[PDB]
Amino acid sequence: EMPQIETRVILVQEAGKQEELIKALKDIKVGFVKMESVEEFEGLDSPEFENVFVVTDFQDSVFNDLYKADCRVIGPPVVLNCSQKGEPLPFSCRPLYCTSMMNLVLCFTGFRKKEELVRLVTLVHHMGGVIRKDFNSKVTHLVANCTQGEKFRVAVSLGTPIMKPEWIYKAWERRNEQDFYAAVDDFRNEFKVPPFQDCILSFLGFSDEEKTNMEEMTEMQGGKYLPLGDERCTHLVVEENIVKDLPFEPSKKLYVVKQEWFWGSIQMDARAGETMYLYEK
Repeated sequence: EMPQIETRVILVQEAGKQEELIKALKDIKVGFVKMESVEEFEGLDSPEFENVFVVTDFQDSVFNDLYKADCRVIGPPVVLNCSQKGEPLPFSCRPLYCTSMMNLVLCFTGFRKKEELVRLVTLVHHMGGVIRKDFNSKVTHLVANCTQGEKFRVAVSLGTPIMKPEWIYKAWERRNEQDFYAAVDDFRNEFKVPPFQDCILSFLGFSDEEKTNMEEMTEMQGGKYLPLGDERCTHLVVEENIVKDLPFEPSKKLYVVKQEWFWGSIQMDARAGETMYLYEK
């Protein structure tokens, strides 16, 4: 314990009414008080306690209120969960609604709009994950991301989960779910980046059955495919064998891979490092 004083929960507005809650505070020997108005705030400064305010929903008005006062805020879920798992109040620099994303470490690549980033960044925080400027080992459960990228490239080579922004929002929706944690395999799965995102493909040296099976798969691994030779292709795959050589010519930034890169990427469940399959001879 670093604050040298007994902790006390304030139940803010309609939180006061929520029942299972009180029973939980009582359940974990923590004293509460209630508060309906932001004027009542003044008389809550008490030498006897450090105050933790429970808010029912960020953001009621009262939320950006308490924030502005720099005080310690939390969501109902954080509490019940302490009574359920027989815990003590957790601490963090920031408001904490629940605990879905305790204690992952996230990282972002390919975001061009500030507003949205922040929104994500807040949500994680509430949940409450942390973020890292720089991609390293400590990065948990997560690169939140849009497909081309230098840390994406890395994250691939490490086998650390790459996630769609939707992961977060769809996780924040389950904020009031009891034993819900957002790194669980299945939920992670629904929301990872599909091996072929922002990918458009074409095939060479293949059976109209083999091929038309691949096409089927590509659209299914989140990719899109196009009739050969289009300029809007990202990569193009070959039978490195059967093709002793080639019919068309590419653009600089189009890819010319070997058969394996395709299944590699799928057995991997993540886009794969192209440099390794680049075509020669």
